[PDB]
Amino acid sequence: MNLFQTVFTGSKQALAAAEGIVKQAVDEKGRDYKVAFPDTAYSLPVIFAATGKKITNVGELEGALDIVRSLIVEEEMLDKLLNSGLATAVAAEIIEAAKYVLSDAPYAEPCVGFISDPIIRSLGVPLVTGDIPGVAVILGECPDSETAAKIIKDYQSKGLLTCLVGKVIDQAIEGKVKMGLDLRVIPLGYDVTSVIHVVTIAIRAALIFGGIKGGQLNDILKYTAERVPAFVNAFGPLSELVVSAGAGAIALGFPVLTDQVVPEVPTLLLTQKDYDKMVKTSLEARNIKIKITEIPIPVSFAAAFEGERIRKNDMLAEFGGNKTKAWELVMCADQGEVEDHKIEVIGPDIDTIDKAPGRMPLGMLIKVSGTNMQKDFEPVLERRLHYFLNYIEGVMHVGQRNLTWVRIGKEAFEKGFRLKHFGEVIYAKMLDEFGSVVDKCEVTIITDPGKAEELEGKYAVPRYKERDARLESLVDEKVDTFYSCNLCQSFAPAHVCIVTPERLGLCGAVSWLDAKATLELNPTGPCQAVPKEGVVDENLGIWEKVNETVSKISQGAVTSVTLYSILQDPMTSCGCFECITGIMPEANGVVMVNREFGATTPLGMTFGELASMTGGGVQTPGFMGHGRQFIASKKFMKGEGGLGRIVWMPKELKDFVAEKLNKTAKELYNIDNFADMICDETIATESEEVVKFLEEKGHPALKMDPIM
Amino acid sequence: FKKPTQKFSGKIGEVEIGTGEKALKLGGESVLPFYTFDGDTGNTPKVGMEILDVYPEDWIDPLKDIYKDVAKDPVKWAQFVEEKYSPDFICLRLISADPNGTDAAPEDCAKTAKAVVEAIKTPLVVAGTGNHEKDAKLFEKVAQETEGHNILLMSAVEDNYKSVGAAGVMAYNDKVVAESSVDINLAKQINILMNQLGIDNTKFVDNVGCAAGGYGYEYVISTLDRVKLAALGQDDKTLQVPIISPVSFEACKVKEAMDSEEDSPQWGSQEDRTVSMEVATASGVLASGTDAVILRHPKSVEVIRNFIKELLG
Ligand code: SF4
Ligand code: NI
Ligand code: NI
Repeated sequence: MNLFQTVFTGSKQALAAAEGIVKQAVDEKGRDYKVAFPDTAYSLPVIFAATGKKITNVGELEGALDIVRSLIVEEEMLDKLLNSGLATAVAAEIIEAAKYVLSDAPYAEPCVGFISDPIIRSLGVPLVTGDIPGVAVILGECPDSETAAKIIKDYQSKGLLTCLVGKVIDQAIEGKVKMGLDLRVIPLGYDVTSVIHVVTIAIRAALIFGGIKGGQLNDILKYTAERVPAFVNAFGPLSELVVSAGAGAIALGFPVLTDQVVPEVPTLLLTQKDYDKMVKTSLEARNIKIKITEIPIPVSFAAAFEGERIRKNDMLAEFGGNKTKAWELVMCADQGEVEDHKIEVIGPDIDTIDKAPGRMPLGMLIKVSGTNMQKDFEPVLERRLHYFLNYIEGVMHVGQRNLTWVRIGKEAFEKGFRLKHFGEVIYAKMLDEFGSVVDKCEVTIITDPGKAEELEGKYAVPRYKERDARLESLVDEKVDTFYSCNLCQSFAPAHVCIVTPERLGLCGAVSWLDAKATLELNPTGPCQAVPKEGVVDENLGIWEKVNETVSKISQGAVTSVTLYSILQDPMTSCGCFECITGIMPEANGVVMVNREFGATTPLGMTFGELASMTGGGVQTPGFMGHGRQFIASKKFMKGEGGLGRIVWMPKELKDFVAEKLNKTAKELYNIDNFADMICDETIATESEEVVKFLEEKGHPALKMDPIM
Repeated sequence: FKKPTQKFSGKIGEVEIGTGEKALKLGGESVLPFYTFDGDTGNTPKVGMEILDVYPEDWIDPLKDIYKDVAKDPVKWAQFVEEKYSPDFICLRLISADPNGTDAAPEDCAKTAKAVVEAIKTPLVVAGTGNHEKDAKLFEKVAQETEGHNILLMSAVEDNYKSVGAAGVMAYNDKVVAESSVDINLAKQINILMNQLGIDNTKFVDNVGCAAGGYGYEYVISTLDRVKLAALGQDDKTLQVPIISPVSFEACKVKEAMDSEEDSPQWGSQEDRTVSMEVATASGVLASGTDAVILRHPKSVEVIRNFIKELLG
């Protein structure tokens, strides 16, 4: 008997039991006798969800058997199997309803039977806020009472609401599990049909919290699959009826886990014989995550402790610096290589250096795995690691990559601080902040001189290569989505920053990679994806989608924009820009000036005067506020001739970008020393003087076509 | 000349607070506030009065003289305000719940709120404390005790929106105020989070922040202007929600309104400055796009109600 035939057989047995008990209700109470569940507004929830009909009398209960019959179509296709599972759920509900009709109180304590609506509203808020990570539906019998008690109390200690069906109720009592609604251990009943009482909890969750009307069965099934984190642990031998009821749980999107050999279906029906791993298997199968409130370190942990100073004579261990080699690395590895919450200290511990304050090598290798964790998010995780270590009292971390060094104070060590606590801080809050991209985190602290050098050359150094190559070699043509930031709209309402790999933010603190990770960590945050679809003009940077997404974010203030030009519909500026480039018509080029420069530009206006018109989120042709890195970009005024339009820069500014500016101008084929041709403040400050300087220098900007 | 034909494609949604014949409607306008000459102003802005669950110790002496024999018992206080001033709604601020002062368990405060809601006909707005952590527990118990009256839970910030929204709109069928900090993007963000959680625009109102005149007031004015223009001019579906701004919370705590004649003899009367401070603050936010204000002094309510009536009729 295959899976489909087992489910069909179980559904038929459920129908047979429903017909028999309905016949008893008709013979003893008549078709006019009332049918109801104690304290609910949804009548029989499963039938109300599936059909929208409320059943009030026994005669209608007998007419509900046709719903079960119409749900059993014996054709071996997945949809029929799910419908047959729902047939078992409807039949089980009819059996439970007839129980209340036949006997006034059909459940005796500890069994609670039906769960009233006020209880659902009572536990609904923890279900939405995640205070209840999931619902563990445990039915059947474990090999022994202690096995059941261990699994049940493991779920209870994790905050999950566990419901019990069958002999596990007695096994848990023998195992001394404290059962209650406040204790989140609810025994429903000894019969298999009592599992419908937790099914109606999920059904009414859709009815009450999802606001889905009765009869919208597909919407209700979609709701329970996405919103209700329920799963089934079926222990002991499974009859056909149990399997068909499990098909009902699968129909609601609840995966079924069992210790029995079954025809496994990936993500839906799974066999796990190891009772020591059943809880972890179920949490993974239902995507349930349990949060850790407390960092398990004796030393106090707070954001206030960063920025402290350890006395020069009250240090204990000084790892790294020019003294010894220390490094850090965050890796994106496969789930196989990362084991959750593994802290490894390789080499002598902090308790070994009892002598005067000394130095030891330090290697902090962090392995991170996740469903949607990629290599572009590694720098973001590694940047935050600096503040994670500084938040600990007596521990201060400064530096990145192999340029890091961490000093430990005496205060922490006397309170039992060890190198293992270093991995506890990272792991506990790596899962906290990066809770949507990090599934498992594995931290190894290396302090052996031999291994610290070896692991750097195979993990650290090669991965720093990829970071530098990715940042340098990424251009606008390769990427397919841009990003838009609107965090400066608090004072420039009409300002939208379009971030491309060759054009970062005006403030200079947001780049294409940073905005990519901001969107992933904070989907509703300031950075949103901008598709690069619809190309009106390639040279000027005009895109159909960019204009659409700029008029939406700016609330219609700016409708048409260009990315590679300063004359035709330029980008807006907020006021965080450090450098502003202004057009100089008499020189057939543009002038630049940085914020710190307090003198007068050849344009006749200082930085403050120019910032009063460029900023504020207004489109001013001819003037553009940008970052300090955008100067040496290949897209710096691509549509206005290119990089060679620069004719005047401050002396301090010219030196900073001289190496990068010269390299970029080399692609323009002119002599490498382009900065030598650029005039500076020292040479001249007036328009007529700088033009003469450009005439004698053979500056390329003069020979180009007229900019204006 | 040419009469300005300003056509807005958006329309603010309606939120109903309370039950019975005294229930009030917010929003519904498709034009700027008081622009009866441009089109349809949906619902007239409402004016509410503030009470406390404890005796008002920091209120001005003229206010203490009004609420002499009724301030001790919130149930008596709520009935006194309803029968004497007939406010559109009554705001019950749970001062006893804040951890910064006479911190009390959420069960105690919800019991006080239960008696008040069952002793008045007017819709009730239960204002929480400033603490985000306490408001999550406070509103869970309050919304449970006061079930079936459609109260308005206030100050549900991004931190506790999951807890307040679930225990509010979804569970016990109440209304929730989604509060942001004087920003359109932050206001737009919190509304999106409520919508994703399963709460559409008809079940929550917006609080874009409030301030007293002269104390960061232009920031509130700009935010109100921006959200109104985006909701109507740009047909932004995530901002088409009514706005409630508590004026008495901020306008009545300033030096210019609390100082008595002993402290500042030149400033004149204290009651006049307290009323004049709330009237100026409320009138300015009403003109900027606020659909409901909360006032403390009874005289401020009469002036604002006359102010609303004159402009609309
Ligand atoms: S300048 Fe920087 S912070 Fe401001 S909006 Fe642009 S990307 Fe965001
Ligand atoms: Ni900016
Ligand atoms: Ni700026």
